[PDB]
Amino acid sequence: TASTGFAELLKDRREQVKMDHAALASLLGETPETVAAWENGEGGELTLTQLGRIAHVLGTSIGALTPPAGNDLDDGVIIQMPDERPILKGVRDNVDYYVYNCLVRTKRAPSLVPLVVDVLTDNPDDAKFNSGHAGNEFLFVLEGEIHMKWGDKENPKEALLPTGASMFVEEHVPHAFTAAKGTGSAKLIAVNF
Amino acid sequence: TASTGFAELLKDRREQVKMDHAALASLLGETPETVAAWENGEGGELTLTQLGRIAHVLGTSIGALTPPAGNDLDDGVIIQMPDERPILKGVRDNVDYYVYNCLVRTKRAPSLVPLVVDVLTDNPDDAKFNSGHAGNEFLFVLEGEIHMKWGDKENPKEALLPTGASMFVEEHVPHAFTAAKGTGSAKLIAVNF
Amino acid sequence: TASTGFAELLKDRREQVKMDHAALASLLGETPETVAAWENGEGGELTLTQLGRIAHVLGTSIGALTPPAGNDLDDGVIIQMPDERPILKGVRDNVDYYVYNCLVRTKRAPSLVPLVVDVLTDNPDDAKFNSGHAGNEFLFVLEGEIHMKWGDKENPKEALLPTGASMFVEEHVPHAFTAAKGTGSAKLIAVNF
Amino acid sequence: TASTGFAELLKDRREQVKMDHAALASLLGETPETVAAWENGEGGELTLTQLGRIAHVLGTSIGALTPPAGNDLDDGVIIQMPDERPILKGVRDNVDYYVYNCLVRTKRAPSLVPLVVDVLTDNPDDAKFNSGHAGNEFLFVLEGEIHMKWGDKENPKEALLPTGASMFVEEHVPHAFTAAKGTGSAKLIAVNF
Ligand SMILES: CC[C@@H](O)P(=O)(O)O
Ligand SMILES: CC[C@@H](O)P(=O)(O)O
Ligand SMILES: CC[C@@H](O)P(=O)(O)O
Ligand SMILES: CC[C@@H](O)P(=O)(O)O
Ligand SMILES: [Fe+2]
Ligand SMILES: [Fe+2]
Ligand SMILES: [Fe+2]
Ligand SMILES: [Fe+2]
Repeated sequence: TASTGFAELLKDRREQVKMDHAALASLLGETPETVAAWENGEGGELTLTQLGRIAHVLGTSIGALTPPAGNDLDDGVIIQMPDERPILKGVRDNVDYYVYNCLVRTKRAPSLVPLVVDVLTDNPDDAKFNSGHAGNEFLFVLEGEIHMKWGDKENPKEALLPTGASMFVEEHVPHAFTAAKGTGSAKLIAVNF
Repeated sequence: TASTGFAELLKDRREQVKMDHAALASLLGETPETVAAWENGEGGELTLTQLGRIAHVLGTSIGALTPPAGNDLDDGVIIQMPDERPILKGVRDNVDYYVYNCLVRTKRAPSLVPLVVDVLTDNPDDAKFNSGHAGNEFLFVLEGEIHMKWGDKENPKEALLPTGASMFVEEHVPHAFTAAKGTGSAKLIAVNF
Repeated sequence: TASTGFAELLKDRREQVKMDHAALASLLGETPETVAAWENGEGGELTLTQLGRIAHVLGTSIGALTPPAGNDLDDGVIIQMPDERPILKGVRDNVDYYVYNCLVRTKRAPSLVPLVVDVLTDNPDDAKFNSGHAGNEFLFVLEGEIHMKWGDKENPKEALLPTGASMFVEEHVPHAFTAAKGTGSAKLIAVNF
Repeated sequence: TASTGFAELLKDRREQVKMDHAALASLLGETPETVAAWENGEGGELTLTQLGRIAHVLGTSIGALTPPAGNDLDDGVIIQMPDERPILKGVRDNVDYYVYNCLVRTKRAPSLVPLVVDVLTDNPDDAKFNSGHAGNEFLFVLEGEIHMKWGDKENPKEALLPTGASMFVEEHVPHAFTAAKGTGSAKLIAVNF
């Protein structure tokens, strides 16, 4: 819980920089009771800006004071059935470019975002890039032929990938996909980790 | 600024898990406008518990959604004059055990907590342990003789350290210090990193 | 190159601990020239055990002294065509349990090991566990029905997963797969990251 | 031990990328026995360049295949008496600029390099910079007055620090020290972490 994780972590950091309730309360313009209450799980209503200050006087970040994502696994694993996948339709330049079928995710590995992607367009000339993004990405061509584009949107490198091909795109590298010219559509599994 | 860092990071995570304002608003029981406002630096008054939920539906931590500690350096460095050091008097079992003179700290390395410590007691038999702590610690005997105790409080290892000696205590390892028997007091520099 | 990375990193560490060619040569029982030669890319023939000692006197690891995996990407990406996938047949208890079709890998993310796995057996009762392993694993059922087993081999949790289902198994968690009882075989994509 | 750590780690990586002795031996131009021997602690005489290749075919680094620095602590701590400190005399432009008295170091925190530094010169005009370096640095003025210079060697920022002052210099930031003009010499404790 936000409150408890904060309550425990706040007390940790405070002690770490050798401050008592009194000393910390003083730098924040609060009373010793207030601080003590926080360390007792009563910080729940603290605003983001307020958390910002507490973190500041303690010369650290809000992150260092809040608990980890939390656990959502069942004895080590988490499962997702095909019919419970969130479906988000991606739009680029008012066109239906992609369709994101979101696969299993877990708070134990927040950076893991697996997807089954429906590549809707089939005109390489109309390919639309993203500005690259954080985290690496593993790709597997699930169906059809994928026409891949990466690098500089103005003068990019290309590759026509057949069903079963696998790629890796490093973080920050810009990319774009479309079905092979005229083939209608294609599908690929995209795994961000 | 808490609000802006959050505003930027929220939009990052939302997009990362392929959600639009609508989709996210729905899982949270909020309106699309609200979410949009947040991504626009208006999340300042969000409570800790509320931040807890947003982090939860986005399968991540509050930390991943809040900005880093921030920068407080002057072209790479930060300086502290001897007369501006915070002074906290540590008490163990109602006795004045230590006196913490806090040295320079920086939000760029929150785990760095340097101290000039006044070891007040000089009776090894009355040594008082801490339950060990996170982070390693480098020590340098600034003055007098330090009588060091570490490990198991019931049956610990010991060492009489002269002025100029240097030690390293791994994280979680319990320790205690006092001036060499009868010598009155001693001083050591303690650096937690 | 091993030699150059080592040559550059050795000089870094040596300076870091304030040692000159003379000082380092002395602790190792070598001549100043020898050390200088190493820092000049001539360490190529140094044995593992010898590297072990150099690392030791420099109070660090061989890893800290050798260069990173290296880059093997083409402007950010690496591609693998379906016909160039390595094929390793996994055997457990003298039976053909799995068939590993290895997908694209990259020295820029060594922990990334994607696979198309052929689940050969279809008798849950004959399921064979692994002792769990380092790194998390994302799974997607490519075909048929997969009968999953994880946790304690003696009394494990189970799940019958249909085509299109996706799972996540945390690191160190033991697991086993087989095709749904009697269905012959199944295929799943396994991504270790 | 280099050999054993390598023997264990090699087997780990090999299995991780689904290769048997045969498969790995083949990519390296070795026999299955050879590889098996390595995994059995007999890799001791492998040269750096050879380790370089093994790492390469296994799409990773030598570091990932060699063991960590190792442990050198005595129940959590390591101690150094003042008379056993290594003494290195630093020279910049053929002048005796510094004198490094090396304090306790540990393979459990290789980046920790604490020093008692004798600042020999006392002419700010003759201050000599370093090109900055990896890792942050905590400083404490042990004696006299230190004249500090950091940033751009051509047009740097300055500070006259009295005994007891403490500073922090971020990694890569260039710096230089000398005793306050005419005061002869000064001493400071420098802790790289
Ligand atoms: C397959 C498309 C994904 O990689 P994107 O979210 O557009 O970067
Ligand atoms: C010198 C005293 C420190 O080691 P402490 O914060 O009491 O563990
Ligand atoms: C699908 C089987 C893999 O997860 P394994 O290499 O046996 O752990
Ligand atoms: C006190 C001198 C150190 O900061 P250096 O190793 O010369 O950068
Ligand atoms: Fe992407
Ligand atoms: Fe301590
Ligand atoms: Fe596995
Ligand atoms: Fe330095």
